[PDB]
Parts: sequence; C-alpha cells; structure tokens
Amino acid sequence: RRALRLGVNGLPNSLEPVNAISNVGPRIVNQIFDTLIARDFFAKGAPGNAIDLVPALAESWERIDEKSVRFKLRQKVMFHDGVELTADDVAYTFSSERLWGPEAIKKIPLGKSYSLDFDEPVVEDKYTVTLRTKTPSYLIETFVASWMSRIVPKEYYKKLGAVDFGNKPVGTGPYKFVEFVAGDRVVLEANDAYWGPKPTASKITYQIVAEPATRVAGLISGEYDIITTLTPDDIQLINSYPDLETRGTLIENFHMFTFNMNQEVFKDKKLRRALALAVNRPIMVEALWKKQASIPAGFNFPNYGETFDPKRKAMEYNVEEAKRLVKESGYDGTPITYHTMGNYYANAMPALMMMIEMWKQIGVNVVMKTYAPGSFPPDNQTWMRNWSNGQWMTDAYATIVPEFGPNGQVQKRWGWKAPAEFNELCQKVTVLPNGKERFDAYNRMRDIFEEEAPAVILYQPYDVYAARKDVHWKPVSFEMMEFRNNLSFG
Ligand SMILES: O=P(O)(O)O[C@@H]1[C@@H](O)[C@H](O)[C@@H](CO)O[C@@H]1O
Repeated sequence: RRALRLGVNGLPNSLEPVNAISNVGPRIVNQIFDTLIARDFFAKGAPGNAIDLVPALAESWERIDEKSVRFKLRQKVMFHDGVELTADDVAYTFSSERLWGPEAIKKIPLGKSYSLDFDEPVVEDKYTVTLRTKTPSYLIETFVASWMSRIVPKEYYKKLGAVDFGNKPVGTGPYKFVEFVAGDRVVLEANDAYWGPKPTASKITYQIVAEPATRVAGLISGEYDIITTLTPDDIQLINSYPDLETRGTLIENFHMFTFNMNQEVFKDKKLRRALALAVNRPIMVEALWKKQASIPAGFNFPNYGETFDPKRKAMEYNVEEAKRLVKESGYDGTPITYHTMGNYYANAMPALMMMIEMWKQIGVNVVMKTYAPGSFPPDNQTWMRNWSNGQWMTDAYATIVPEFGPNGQVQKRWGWKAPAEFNELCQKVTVLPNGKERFDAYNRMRDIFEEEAPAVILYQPYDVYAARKDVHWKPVSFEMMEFRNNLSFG
C-alpha cells in the first residue's frame, strides 16, 4: 500500500475529537475515530452530498420516548490498543464527567455549550446503551451522527486526561495515531484490525503548508498526493497538467466575519449593521469564487430539512443606509483591525481586501492584521475577525443556538448583548418537536440575527482540493475528508 501525503492549510491544536472541531481537525479525527451512526455521502450515486445515515458503531438504534434513544452496539470492535469497545466507552463519551458537566468545562471548553441538555447515559449491558436528555429532545439522533460524537476509550482517556489524550489519541477508526508535531504535521498509519472497510493507504501525513502557492507547487513537485483549501482561481492552471486535477464541492459551512462586542465601537448594533449592509456578496462571489460559492438567505441552510425556510428573502445590501448608519454612529474614523490567520480560510485575504474597499466607500477604515497559528492575541486586542460555522445537524438548532445562543461563546465570551426575545426563542426551539411554532421561532431568530449583526454571513465556500489523477478520492459536502470506500491508487 502507498503512503498518502496531504498538503493542508492548517492543523488542530488537539486530536481530542470535540476539541478538534474546526475546518482542520475533522479530516484527521474522522480517521482515528467512529461515531454510533455515520453519514453515507455516496448513497444512491450522489456526488458526495447524500444525506443518508447508516449504522456504524451502533448496529441499530430505536427512539424509546421524547428524551431517549437505545443503541445496540456492534460487537468485538477494538480500539487501537486492543481494548474492546463496550457500552461503558459510549456512556463515558456522553457523560457529565467527560463532556457536558461542570467538571468537563476545563478539559473540553465548548463541550457543554455544544451539547444537548443531556442526562447521564444508561448502560443496559456490554453492548446496549441508552442516550438521554433531561428535557425533551428530538435532536439525539442527528447529534450522535455529528462531529461532537466520536467515541473515545474510557480507561485510556481517563488514564491520560483530555490534554495528554489529545496528543496521543486512541480510537476505533481506520487509521491510528503515529505522531503529532504541534504546528507542523500529523502522521497516521493503517489500522488493519478495523471493523469496517480495510484502510487502503499504509500511512497518512497531514503536512501544514500555510501558503496556497507553496501548497500548489508541492503537489506539482510530487511532495503531496492531495492538497486542500484552494480557490477557483487555481483551477485552470492545476487542470493544465495531464496528471493533476481539481476536485471541489460546496460544503455545509458558511464563511463569516464577526466582532468583539466587548469593544466600545461594537457594543451597539449600529456600526455592526452598517458594515453588514455594505458587503456586496454578488461581486465577491463573482470575482473571487467564479460563481461557485453560494449566498444563503440568512442563517438558513437546506441541510436543516424541516427547519429550512426555502421562501426566505436574500440578505439586504444597502450602501445608502450603511452610509447613514456610519454618520449617525459614534465612529470617528479611527482604524478598526480585522484579524485573519493568512489564508486559513480560502479567499480570506482577497475577500477582506474587497470589503476594505467597500467599507472605505461608507466612511469606515478597516485594517488587516495577520496572525500566525497559535498567535491569536488576547480577546481585548481584537475588534473584527473572520470565522466559519459548519452546519452539523439535520436541523436549524446548529449552529445558531450553540454558537449564538444564551449559553454560547458569542454572548458569553464575545459580549453580544442579545435581545431577551432571541434567548427566549433559543430555549423554545431546544425542546419543541417540529411544527408551526418551532418553524416560526427559527425565522424570528434569523430576523433578530440580521437586525443585530453579531456576525455577518458571507457565503458557503466552494471547497477546492487538487490531486494526482492516480489518487482516487472524492470530496464530501462537509469540512472533512472521507476515505472509507473512497480512497484507492492507480
Ligand atoms: O472556522 P473554524 O475553522 O475556526 O472552525 C469552526 C468552529 O470554530 C465552530 O465551532 C464550528 C461550528 O460552528 O465551525 C467550524 O468548524
């Protein structure tokens, strides 16, 4: 078997699966671990975007009532160290201790905020576990198929602790941990004792190549088999090589910019809204994305299913109103920093430079401030920054509630003083089953989100990879790389 060499935009600071949640962690942690339920992106000849859910670590499951789901586990699955997976490991994964309780916040900072209102799991037998919520939740199934739900080994994880575990992970996945050189590379090797499809690569390397031009040259020189996070501008040249090709797809994520609302200039919604109203998304999508990116109608995406609003109007663009808001605001002309980690996000700097021009036309002076990985300054030294949100559930709950909700980081850390009505609606949508009331509540939340502008949605990126034609692998419609029944050579 051939070793797979990947040229990547960045790496997570931990391989602990919840802590690894980002654009860069899942492509690694998806290899090391498994979930109870998994998504088959290639079902019924779909081009890596199928919504179909299939058994994975759980052979079957059944919803018992409004707050519990019973899982029948696959038997004789082994973790990479030979330990057998049991309901004990699954209960530990979803426990107060490890994940959502007061004692978990120090280890998994976003565990509680991103989790459901969990009750302790119930182990019925070695291969049967019930996952429950304290209050009604119809989101258990989608949560369990998500990146929040990779199953960790209880004894090994408790032995090392979440920090050391993140540096030496043990999972049930098709690839096992070899090395992690902080801010440089991750090496994984084939897990030949895997319960599912046998791994097709002997090894996988994720080498950070921060600069996309250098990443592109690395594939050209034969240093890499697949490279990530390219832009539509790289397409024509890469495809000019008979041996190389680009592979891309729209993904279930949106790029955005957001604010440090603890800062005086951003405490009020006025300048936040003025900056949002001056963002000409069609020109950015045309110029930087070659029309391949998509512009959603608010915090509203098709993967939400029953809570997607297909009749929703496009987000407003109004330069004259934006000019009036700047004039009425307390803004003096003082430069406002916008923190970006080079091109961690595809088109980060070209998108920012276009917006700086749009903002200059409305009377706002925005200045780019570059930071290297691990050098994001203290919160109070930041004003604007770019970010992204992966839409990780088959429901509108994510990411508006975990990120922007009353218990979330945009309010708690970043100082968004959300209107009381917004927080009231977040609590309602959490417990309600699908219906008119829940549907309408999400629309009112979308309306408040656009009015308040705690963040400004740019677009869904067209995720561009490039690969050698002799490396058969298809991208999926999510911020990760799938190799199960999707990697072969020659
Ligand atoms: O944009 P990033 O690469 O920094 O990572 C974000 C997370 O921070 C976020 O938790 C998640 C869900 O909304 O979406 C992304 O994965």
